[PDB]
Amino acid sequence: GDEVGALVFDIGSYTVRAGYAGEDCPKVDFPTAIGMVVEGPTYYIDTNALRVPRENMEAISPLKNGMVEDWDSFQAILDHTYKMHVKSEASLHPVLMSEAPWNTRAKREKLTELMFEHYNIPAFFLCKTAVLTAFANGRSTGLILDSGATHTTAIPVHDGYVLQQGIVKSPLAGDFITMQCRELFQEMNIELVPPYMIASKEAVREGSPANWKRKEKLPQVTRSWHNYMCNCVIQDFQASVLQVSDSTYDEQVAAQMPTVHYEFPNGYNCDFGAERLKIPEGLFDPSNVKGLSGNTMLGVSHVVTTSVGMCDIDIRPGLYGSVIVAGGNTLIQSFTDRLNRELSQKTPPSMRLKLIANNTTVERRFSSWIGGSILASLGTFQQMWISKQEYEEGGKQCVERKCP
Amino acid sequence: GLGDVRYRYCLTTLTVPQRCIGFARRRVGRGGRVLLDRAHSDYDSVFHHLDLE
Amino acid sequence: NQVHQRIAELRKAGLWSQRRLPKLQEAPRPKSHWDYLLEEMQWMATDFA
Amino acid sequence: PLLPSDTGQGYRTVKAKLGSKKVRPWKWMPFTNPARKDGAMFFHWRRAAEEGKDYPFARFNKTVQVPVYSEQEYQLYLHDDAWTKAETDHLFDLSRRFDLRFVVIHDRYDHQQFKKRSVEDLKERYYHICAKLANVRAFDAGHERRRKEQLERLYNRTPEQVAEEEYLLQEL
Repeated sequence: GDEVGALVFDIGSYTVRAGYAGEDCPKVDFPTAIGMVVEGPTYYIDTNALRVPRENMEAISPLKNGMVEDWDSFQAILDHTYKMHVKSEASLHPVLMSEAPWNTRAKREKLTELMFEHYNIPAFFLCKTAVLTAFANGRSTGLILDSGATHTTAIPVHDGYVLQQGIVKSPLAGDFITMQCRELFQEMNIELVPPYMIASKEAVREGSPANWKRKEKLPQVTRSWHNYMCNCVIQDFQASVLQVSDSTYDEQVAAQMPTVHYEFPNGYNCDFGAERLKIPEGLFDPSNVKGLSGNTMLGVSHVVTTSVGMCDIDIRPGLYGSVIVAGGNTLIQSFTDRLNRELSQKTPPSMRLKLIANNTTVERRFSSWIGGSILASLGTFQQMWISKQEYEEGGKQCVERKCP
Repeated sequence: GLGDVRYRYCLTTLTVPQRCIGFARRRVGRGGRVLLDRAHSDYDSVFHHLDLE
Repeated sequence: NQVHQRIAELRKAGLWSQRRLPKLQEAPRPKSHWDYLLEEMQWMATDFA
Repeated sequence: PLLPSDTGQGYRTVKAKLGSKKVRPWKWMPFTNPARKDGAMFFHWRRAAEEGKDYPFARFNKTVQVPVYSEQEYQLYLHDDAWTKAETDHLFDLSRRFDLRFVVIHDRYDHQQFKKRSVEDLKERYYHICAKLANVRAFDAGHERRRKEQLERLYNRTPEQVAEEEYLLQEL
């Protein structure tokens, strides 16, 4: 048994993942956010507490640009994980976690201290998420693209080592897609009737007025919580509508799709047309965004060009040998096909190009967790453990000595 | 000509259910178990010619 | 004519301003676990897939 | 494009051969790894009898190798001229930890605090230092720099221009 009962944890821009080491899939997952009812206090985690309506929730995301925000929230979420799902004493079990490209050494030391002292963990380890994902593809030198719910970032790797320079913190993400859905609703004027406030969704046709019943037993919620559950609804709608034009966008070309009959919580159900393809084309170039002259963002092909150019010459062929996807917002249809088309166009044929063939939701999102479990499985890695005895000896300061 | 050191595959048939197996190579697995990995190449659908036409 | 024009162009360029990359020279280097780590990583990852 | 796995059963035809053959037991026994100097005690599903055997898998302790100087080499044999003792030390430490991946070293070498130096600048400086140490105790930066600037020029060669260059070359 060259594997000990270790547990790998994966937290992304969109949701939170974890599972045993060496397994096919993370055991569980749940929303990144937590609902707060100020009065220890009332914490709402997982769907039964968060999405199910209550009174006065102020949902809070303890994450920001891949940074630790509410340490108490992280501790509470770890405890929630443990009890509600794992029901085990990891103090008896080695654990490890990924890390951001930019996580502060101060917060890494803080979490290392907290883990070892409170959680009584027997061993720990850290490494960057993109490195885990690259492992997942069995790769040593490549370019990682992740459209997590927060950003749309690109980070190259070499010999299993990230290029610190290659970080691109593009804003566009599922947040941007939610903004696109909102501007769509505005231009065609549909409000947001959340499901929770609908007792019965009565029969209604396309264009029909929203017909529904409310359940009187509905204590009022906060704008934060209500807006975020509406955002979940919007993301569901996007998924129901996800697609991108495979070529230079045209309004009527996109309209040629049969308007998809999408239904809403009220029971209303209209049919949506070219807008779902007008929107995404901006993702490939923000300049062309009608109405919003986004220029600060780099178009998809523009991101490719920036990332490639900023590297050095010798390995750029190596990076071009690999191209990878990741993130909650990577659900988009026409994602990889149009990506590669834009490559073949803007990317010169001078250097051979090669992508990574993985599109299932499982791979497309949890490749990072897969890589983490992959590393945990390896028999040689055990010399790279981090014994709690060493931490007891040298404080949390051992991280700098042992982690560059 | 592509030059992949590890992706060297070859044709063969099996002992009991003898038939053209397609480009395949043996490989070790967990628990010290060998496993035959049958590839999927330009001639994947036409893996029966025989006699080197 | 093709020979003359090609020669003129490809010399005025390739004298010192076209392709003609002799090579990067070589030097020795020892080795450590990392070869073994990456070998094991690739092998087991393909196994898992 | 799947993979068959070994099958031992096949059919209910193996009544015997087991009663005479005991299943050697396995235990979730503790153990220590030599590669961990602190000797962290971990566990294996060993077959009971295979207890106490040295950690068989920790024999890969091969690492990079870098020299050292104390008080005179930096001034007598490896006598520096452009670097600080601190800069030489930092270079050699990054080498030891990074096991001679000069691109890695440079991209993770402080260019601001220490003298700003290209990757090849560090390469040539180390070449001087190590060669001096070797010969006293008993590698082509310029040509490679020329070749690399040539490489990047050709790479930047605008794609249409590259197209006509290749069209000529093939036309030959």
